[PDB]
Amino acid sequence: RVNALEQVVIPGIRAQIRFIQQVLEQREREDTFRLKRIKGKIEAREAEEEGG
Amino acid sequence: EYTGITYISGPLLFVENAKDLAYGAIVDIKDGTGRVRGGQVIEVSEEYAVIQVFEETTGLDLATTSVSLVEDVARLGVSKEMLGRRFNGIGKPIDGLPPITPEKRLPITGLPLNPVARRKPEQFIQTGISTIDVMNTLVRGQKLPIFSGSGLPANEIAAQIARQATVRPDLSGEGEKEEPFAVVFAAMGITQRELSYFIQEFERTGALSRSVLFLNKADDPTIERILTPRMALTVAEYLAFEHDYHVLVILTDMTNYCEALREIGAAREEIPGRRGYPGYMYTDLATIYERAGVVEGKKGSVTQIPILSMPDDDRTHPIPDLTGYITEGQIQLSRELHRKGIYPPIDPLPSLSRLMNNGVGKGKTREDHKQVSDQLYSAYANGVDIRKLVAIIGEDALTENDRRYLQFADAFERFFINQGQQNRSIEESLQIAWALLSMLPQGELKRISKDHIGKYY
Amino acid sequence: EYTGITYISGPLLFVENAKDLAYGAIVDIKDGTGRVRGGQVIEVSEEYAVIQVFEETTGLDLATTSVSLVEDVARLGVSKEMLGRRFNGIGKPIDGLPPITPEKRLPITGLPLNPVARRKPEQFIQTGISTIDVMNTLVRGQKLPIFSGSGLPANEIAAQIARQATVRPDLSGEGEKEEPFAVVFAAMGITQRELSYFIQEFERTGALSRSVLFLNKADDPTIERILTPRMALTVAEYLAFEHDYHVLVILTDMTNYCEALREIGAAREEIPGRRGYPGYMYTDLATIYERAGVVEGKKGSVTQIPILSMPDDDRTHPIPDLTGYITEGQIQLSRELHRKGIYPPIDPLPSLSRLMNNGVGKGKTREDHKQVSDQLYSAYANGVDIRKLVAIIGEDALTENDRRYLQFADAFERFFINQGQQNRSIEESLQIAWALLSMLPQGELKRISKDHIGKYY
Amino acid sequence: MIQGVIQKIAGPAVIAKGMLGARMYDICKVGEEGLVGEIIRLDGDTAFVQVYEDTSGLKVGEPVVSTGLPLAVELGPGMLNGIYDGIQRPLERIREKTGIYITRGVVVHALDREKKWAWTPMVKPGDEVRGGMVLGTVPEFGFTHKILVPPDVRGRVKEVKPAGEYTVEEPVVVLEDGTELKMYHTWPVRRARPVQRKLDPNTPFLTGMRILDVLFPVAMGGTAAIPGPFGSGKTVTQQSLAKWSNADVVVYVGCGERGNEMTDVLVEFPELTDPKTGGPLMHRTVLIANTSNMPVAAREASIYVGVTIAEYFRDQGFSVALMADSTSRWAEALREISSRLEEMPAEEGYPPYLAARLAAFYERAGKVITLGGEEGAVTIVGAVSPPGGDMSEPVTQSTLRIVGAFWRLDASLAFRRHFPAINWNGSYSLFTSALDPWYRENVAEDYPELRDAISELLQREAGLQEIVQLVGPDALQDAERLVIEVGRIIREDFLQQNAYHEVDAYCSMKKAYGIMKMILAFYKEAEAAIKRGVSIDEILQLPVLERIGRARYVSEEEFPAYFEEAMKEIQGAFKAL
Repeated sequence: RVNALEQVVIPGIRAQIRFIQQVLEQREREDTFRLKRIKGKIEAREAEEEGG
Repeated sequence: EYTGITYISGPLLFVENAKDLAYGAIVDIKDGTGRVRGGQVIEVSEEYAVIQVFEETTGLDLATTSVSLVEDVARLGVSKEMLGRRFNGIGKPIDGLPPITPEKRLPITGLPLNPVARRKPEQFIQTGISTIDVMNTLVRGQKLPIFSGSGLPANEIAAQIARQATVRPDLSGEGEKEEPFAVVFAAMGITQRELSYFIQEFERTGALSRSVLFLNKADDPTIERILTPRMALTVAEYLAFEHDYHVLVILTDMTNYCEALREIGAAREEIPGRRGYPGYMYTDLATIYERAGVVEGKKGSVTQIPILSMPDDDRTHPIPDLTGYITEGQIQLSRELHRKGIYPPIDPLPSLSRLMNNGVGKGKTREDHKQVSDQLYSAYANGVDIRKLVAIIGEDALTENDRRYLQFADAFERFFINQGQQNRSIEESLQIAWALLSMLPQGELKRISKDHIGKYY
Repeated sequence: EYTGITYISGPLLFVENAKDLAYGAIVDIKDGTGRVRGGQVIEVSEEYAVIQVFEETTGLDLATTSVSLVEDVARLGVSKEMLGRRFNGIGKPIDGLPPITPEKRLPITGLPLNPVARRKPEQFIQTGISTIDVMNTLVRGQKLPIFSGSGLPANEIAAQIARQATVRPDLSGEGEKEEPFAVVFAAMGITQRELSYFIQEFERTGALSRSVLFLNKADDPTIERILTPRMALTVAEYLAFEHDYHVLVILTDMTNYCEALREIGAAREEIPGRRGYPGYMYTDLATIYERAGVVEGKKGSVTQIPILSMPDDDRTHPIPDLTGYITEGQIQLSRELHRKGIYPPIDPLPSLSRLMNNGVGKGKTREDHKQVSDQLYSAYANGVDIRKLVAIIGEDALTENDRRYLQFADAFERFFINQGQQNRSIEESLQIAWALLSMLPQGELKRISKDHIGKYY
Repeated sequence: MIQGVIQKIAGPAVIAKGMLGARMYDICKVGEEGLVGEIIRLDGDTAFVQVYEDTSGLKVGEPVVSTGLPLAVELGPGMLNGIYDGIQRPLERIREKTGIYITRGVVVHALDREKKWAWTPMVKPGDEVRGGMVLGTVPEFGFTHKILVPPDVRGRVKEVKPAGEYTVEEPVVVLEDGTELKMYHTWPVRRARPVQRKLDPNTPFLTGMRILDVLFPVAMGGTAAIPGPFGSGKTVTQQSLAKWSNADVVVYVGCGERGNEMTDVLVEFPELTDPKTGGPLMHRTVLIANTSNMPVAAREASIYVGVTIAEYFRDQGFSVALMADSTSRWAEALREISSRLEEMPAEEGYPPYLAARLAAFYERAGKVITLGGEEGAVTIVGAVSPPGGDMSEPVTQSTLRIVGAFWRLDASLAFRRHFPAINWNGSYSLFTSALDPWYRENVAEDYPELRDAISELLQREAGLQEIVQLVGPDALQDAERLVIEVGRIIREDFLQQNAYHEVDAYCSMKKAYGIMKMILAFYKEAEAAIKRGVSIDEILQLPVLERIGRARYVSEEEFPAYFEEAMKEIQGAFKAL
């Protein structure tokens, strides 16, 4: 088990985390993408309110 | 000349009245100090044209700072004197040697030749390195992705075969009449040592007396990293096809290319889609190798050798991933060889080229190469497979079915792969490549026939 | 005092002609009924301004919305006249006693002092406990964090040792002339139930007769909540820092610190970087653990103590990361510990005051404490091994020497760590350690010197 | 000196018009009280300003005054022994003017003219100048500060004030084209101080720290990095570093550091035991330490500080050596700044900037030449130490991207109370490669061959301990143990160099060399003994070998004499079986 544990156990759960992670961190995609568009609106509204 | 400056952003900024200026052209801007720089002319909309900030987003101001249309598009000249010259960044002979005047001034972007006049590779890149030319090599006309690592033997490795590589026509067909191994080089986000390193590899072989030396400084204009690329390219185009010179140029640690290049769309509001990376990453990789290949009947044969380290060490990243499809094949070092003593520290896991098939085996080279191709493959592989469960049950819990594939993993190990700067030719390589299959019987193998197995057993 | 309000969101309110105002201000707003509420001064642009009503919102009208200018920056009145007063969130007279005598209306945020002045807090301090004074003490001005569980006996174990604490200069060679005892506690987002469990400890025994309260329930307004801490925080300064008294700042579940936060950016447009929270917490949060330390020349020193719970006890969150970055220590609580009945359920190595390792021993507290402090640490945990390995061999299935390292652990958590409400003097607390150490014959402890053990033991 | 008027006030960020054509990122002194700011993305007749300072109490249209001039450093002598902060503010000229607390929008020149310098006009009026060249010198503390002219300076000199007392402000000379010129100057952090040529990092750097340099060094002015938990007297290394270090110049940019932790250094720093001047090394030292909670970009400029500045002196042919503990947290600020801006924390939740300023951040190293043409040590050390003991993380796997040497410390190896507890299987330095040449060249032809040779320890140890860690001296033939037995001395005698004590603290190559040797010449025969017939658990009881453990502790001067006997002592201390 030591060995295995060490190449399937240990590495089995290692490799999991990466996949999660990278999806978890990028997950903040919506943060930037959603908010990016958000600024344009809040400001476009306040950007077109000073032009009308 | 137009002083249309009403908006200012770290990238480009609002510029009107320059709507009649060429689109995506080369423009220059004096910070209103005299300090001047370039950029591209993107989004030339009448609504408001925007310009490509090269560097130091600072200095620029709303008052002074005006633009100058110099050229409509990516362009610069290329004469023959460019042999063994050095033009770091954007291709400027900064070095110390007077920037000679280019024979012919043409654009750098350029687009791939016609997919119709693109010949198939026959010649074989013969290098004093078995490991390579054994499993997977090249026809001097196919690009293969080399993945190293941060602080990994990427220089030594790409170096080894650098000069220790030669061409053999005797078995191929063509002769030695028009073969100029002229190889420029482009520094893409190079570093201190890694830069000062390939320095001598030329001054020692003379490779510096027939090549151009594009560099990036790695701190020079961030955008520069995306400039020397398309520049470096066309470079070969002149001498490769025009002069029929096989001019082969291989850029360096293309990592800082993607690296920096990706940050572009950042404030550029490119809305990445991939892993934190630009939702159009592959989009650029287009002209990347889309310009490499071989031509029908034409003696010009250019082909870029992708050599760049991946992130930590995972190919999961698009850095190497996107590389897979684009580039033909995929070779790595698994950082396991060198970290242990294997040199060349290249691993057979992903190694396997896309143009290795057509132009090898028989005629081109030893007829039993094509046959022993795979033989080794299933042999070594299941070799380590074994060593795995070994520490899992005890070095002893196996039979003749394993005791043989086992030793197959050592022999192939530092025994074959490693060798150092050794200059193993295709002859010496394979000749003994069989001395490894001496133990394995003709029965345990079923990849090759029964004739070649008894040829050089 | 203007009117015409355009753009209203929840407890927010905009008003034109904001050139008389300035971000960092607050004034009381009156709708129609003329009801007196409030609102912070934000975005004082040309067009309009931004205000944040104290209350939730209901009570803003279109017709009237005049406002009584209170003062750009408001600050509660400071003074030594607050030895039992009581205030919530903002910190207003709810204890019944007369409005606190204002000495100086200092900004609730006087920012850090000259970093050159700051000295290393090393004045030993008791807390009426053994384990939390022996293996991990707390030095004056030392900002020590407390990783609690979001639903653990925190609320209790919090205020429990709160009062227990007692500064002892005597043992060092000084009196209580310049070293007074000042207890300041401030919570937030408290249940109506808990809001009542608190008020209890003070009334217990001479507790409130030397302290001031502050705690903005989570149901209360979210505005004072954030600043809530900064109030008595900035105020403790005038105590030990202005007069040279000795204060003790003790946070409480920063859950509020952030929940409340989210609103500020969620409205202010302050884009939340990582973990869906403001890309400038480190900074704003830093200013927190800064109100503790010591200056060259002043003996008066306030000791700082953070105390919060994670979302699911994840240290990957800001609530933990932040702290575990500026805080000089670590002290969590585990489900396990408490499940068996241990109270206070506080682990071993997982908890420890980073800078309480120098302000102890010779001169400070118990000379031999020097090595005594690192004894029970490596010695104790050593037993925690034969603690989960019963199912392996058994009780007598293990050697005597190492098996013995067992009985210790049990007599250690049940009696040594679980000390409930008890109050063990800094000296009554050190003895215990010895007592437990007797398990192993004088000669088995490799941590302390034979000199100290051959005596106290 | 570009002035202006405020238009809007959004908490920290600001906007103001009436200023058009100003550069990007400059002085930006908004607020009636001339506060701390930065010019950014402009718009029409106004631009964006980032105000870190408490943005409380700000009336639109305030004393909007910038210089449209980048935030740069105040060049010139003085700084040494001088106290400065995040940006470049003398935290001490502060304590003296604030008294106790920290006043905002305040300001004090890096070098008040109150300082009277006594240069020497080593030049002449009407001479040839070269982009910053020769100029004049000043009797600085222990070393004669070489005051040289900055760039763009090519032509004629006019009027030269001869010797005499003059402050850094006193325009000593002037050009026969206009302007003047003094002792100190002002240079932007964002830019490096070009010297001429970087040259070949051949000259080996003796940081004096055994494990450090004997194992893996850095020509001079290289670029290194290390882990370590947060704190753990991590400061130890970086401290002793300058003490021994073969650099006359000591930088140091503590950044975004834990309040009080940001200070322990500060109090213990003055306590220099300088081995050259024999006394307070404070003479050739620079301070900058910056608390965490410091101003927004405070911590962000911190670094830039020492580096930029290092260039000034370096450019003169000086051996600069910057470090700065708590660097790893440094990035903290970068996220904060780039956060509030349309930027998605790329790679691992953090601004994409990496090979960004970090990369170039190093290129200002190596064998710089000088304005006047000389060698200058510009060694960089990434005191980057994640406070959470991480292996893969931006900060880290990034640095690795580019460095030169890596000195990994292992939490365990230390947890044992081992000093140094630098974990090697996890350390590296590419310099050795090209430094090896000079190694035997100047030191001893056979010097390297020893180091690379003994290294086998790890080679035959890495996979030796592994299985044998639990089992131990048991089913082993005999030579089995001898392999890890030596490591023991090499790791408890040779490896460990308690940089704390004065004895083995200081050391030079040729010293450590004998050490490693004494264990070698005793090994080439030690294994030949158990292989010829001698006992294992016997050889190991010879007091002759114990004299080796101290070889490190031996004084660099008696080491030789201590070598003569000790060494030959083996040849005869072994002849008994």
